[PDB]
Amino acid sequence: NLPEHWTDMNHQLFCMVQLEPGQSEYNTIKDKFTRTCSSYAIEKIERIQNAFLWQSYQVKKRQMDIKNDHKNNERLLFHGTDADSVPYVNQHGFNRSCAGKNAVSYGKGTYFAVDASYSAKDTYSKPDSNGRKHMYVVRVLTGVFTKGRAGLVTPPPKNPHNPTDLFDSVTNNTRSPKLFVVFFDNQAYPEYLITFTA
Amino acid sequence: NLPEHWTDMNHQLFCMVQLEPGQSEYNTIKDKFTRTCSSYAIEKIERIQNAFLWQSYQVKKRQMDIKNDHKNNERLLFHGTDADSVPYVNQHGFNRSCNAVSYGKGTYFAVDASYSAKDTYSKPDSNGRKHMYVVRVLTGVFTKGRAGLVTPPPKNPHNPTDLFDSVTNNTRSPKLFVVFFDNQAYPEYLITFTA
Ligand SMILES: COc1cccc2sc3nncn3c12
Repeated sequence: NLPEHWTDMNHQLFCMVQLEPGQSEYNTIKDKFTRTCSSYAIEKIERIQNAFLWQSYQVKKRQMDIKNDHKNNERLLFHGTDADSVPYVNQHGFNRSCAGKNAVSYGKGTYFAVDASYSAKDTYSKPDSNGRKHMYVVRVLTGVFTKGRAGLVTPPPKNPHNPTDLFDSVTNNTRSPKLFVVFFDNQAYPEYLITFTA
Repeated sequence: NLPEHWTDMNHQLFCMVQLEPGQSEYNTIKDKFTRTCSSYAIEKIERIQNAFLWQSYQVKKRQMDIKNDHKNNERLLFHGTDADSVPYVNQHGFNRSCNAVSYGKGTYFAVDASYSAKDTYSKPDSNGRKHMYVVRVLTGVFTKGRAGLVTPPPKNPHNPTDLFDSVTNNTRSPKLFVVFFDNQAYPEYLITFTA
């Protein structure tokens, strides 16, 4: 069930794997980051191998793939974090109950950015005592989405006369999405941790 | 991998199945309720057949069975719901983001049906009908809760990310459990009843 490219974790359930510059895997993430964060410098990129988070995420993805009509349900997005949160996210993923209020709120959930520049703001990727900033690269089940609203604690219904049939996520703008908000556990898999500095 | 006791769903993924009174399954669930709620009249008991919620719950159960290195992680508990919330719970299960919550900001489950039978939880609808779930809950290894928790405490603060599975009001004689994650609770039956 675990991806074949992962390092052997010899019965362990969790490993952070340091990537090598020059490998396609490192270079693709560096390029995705530098597209909007060219003024910052990457210290390192770690692949997050969390068996339990992966299993629960892949179950949710299979369900969304069944429910939705041949939709690309998954986007690769960014999430800036403070150093104090990194151990919890690595082990347990993204908990909406711990999320800050966003400067522009489209609901009470976990926020993910299309552009690394957004997540690179000190408000999200707070510099630690050594000047290191931390950003996850995250597989997010955006599914079918609509423009969010500050009051939401779950995604809104697609149809007001069927209140239980929900959008998968919300966004700031359906025409030009720059952020997505998810409201359920195991809808986002933290795949890489970028450590970076000015 | 849907349970044998489920009945065929004609290739659908969600069904509420009304149980036949006086058959073994109805009798078992009725007895669990009447242990503390024998003064309440049961209108019906429905089996909740939600393939997606069951899948996600069974994955969490398998994980908790590995993590705890032992397999007594599940309890059968009660939860009272207002009528307006029953369709959401049937389809999406319990949501901590949706009464006093003095043991933490999670989903609450009662050991005794009598606790969930309070009108503050199982709010009577226009017709006096009250609604209570019988819930499979992954209580796992638990500790005493306290106000304002957003996750269970660590089992050892040397390792702040290795958490208890749930919290309770009283570890020696628990009457309520709180879980803080989606898919730690599977709503298995819905009881419709009157005072
Ligand atoms: C203390 O118990 C609850 C606190 C908050 C909500 C509920 S819904 C329910 N059903 N049985 C008990 N509860 C509770």
